[PDB]
Amino acid sequence: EIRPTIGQQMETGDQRFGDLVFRQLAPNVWQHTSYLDMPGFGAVASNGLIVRDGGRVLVVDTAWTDDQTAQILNWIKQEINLPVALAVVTHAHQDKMGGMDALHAAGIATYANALSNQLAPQEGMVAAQHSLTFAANGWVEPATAPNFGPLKVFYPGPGHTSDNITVGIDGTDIAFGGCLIKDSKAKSLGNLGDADTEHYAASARAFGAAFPKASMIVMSHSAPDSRAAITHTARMADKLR
Ligand SMILES: CC1(C)S[C@H]([C@H](NC(=O)Cc2ccccc2)C(=O)O)N[C@H]1C(=O)O
Ligand SMILES: [Zn+2]
Ligand SMILES: [Zn+2]
Ligand SMILES: [Zn+2]
Repeated sequence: EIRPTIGQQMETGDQRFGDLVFRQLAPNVWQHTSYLDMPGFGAVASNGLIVRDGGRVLVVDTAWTDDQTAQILNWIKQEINLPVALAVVTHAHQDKMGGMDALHAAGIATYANALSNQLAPQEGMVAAQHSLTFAANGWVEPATAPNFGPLKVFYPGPGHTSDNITVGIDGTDIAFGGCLIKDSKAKSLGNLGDADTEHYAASARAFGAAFPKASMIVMSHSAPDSRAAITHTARMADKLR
């Protein structure tokens, strides 16, 4: 049983598969959790999503590594047995994009913010194969996100990084904030090394406004939370300015 130093612990409802944990959030939505062991520090959990859309599956975020990300694909094969149509990855850092090669080896079409693809090589990442671009109010340009089914991608503005994006799951009350959003009881906004401290608070709030009826907010390093994750993230970010 894996007990990370950072990230949510295992609760009732969690399934351990290999080195990963999966938790069903809705009839058609699961959270994938992978763990990177830091020397002298212990394991850091990171979360993404798996969405069933009819006879195909959509993924949001890799795991930390190629091998972990292959384990995700293995779980999907075992538990859902449908093909993965595409994956969207939510910015160019290892917890979100560390397993690109595994998606590509599997023949899965990958999508990221054009800016994440531009940043990837500087961040020791592989770029996605397709670039998303965004309107002045943050909504993805729909021609750049073809056949995304329920995934509604929204760029909230610079915050955790300049390239961070978010994803609402249409047809559910779930929205995913990735590393931008921390949980309602967080004491820190996490790693601010690449952050835009001036705009973070507005971006967090913009994510909230983009998906104003999402009641379950999923994020990278805690259990799904209420909308208090958004408001509390914004209040912590207010103090940065
Ligand atoms: C504090 C974090 C959980 S660290 C992670 C990310 N760092 C990495 O992917 C590199 C890495 C490699 C090996 C071990 C740890 C980290 C980043 O810099 O934003 N996201 C942060 C966050 O969500 O606040
Ligand atoms: Zn990051
Ligand atoms: Zn993170
Ligand atoms: Zn960086």
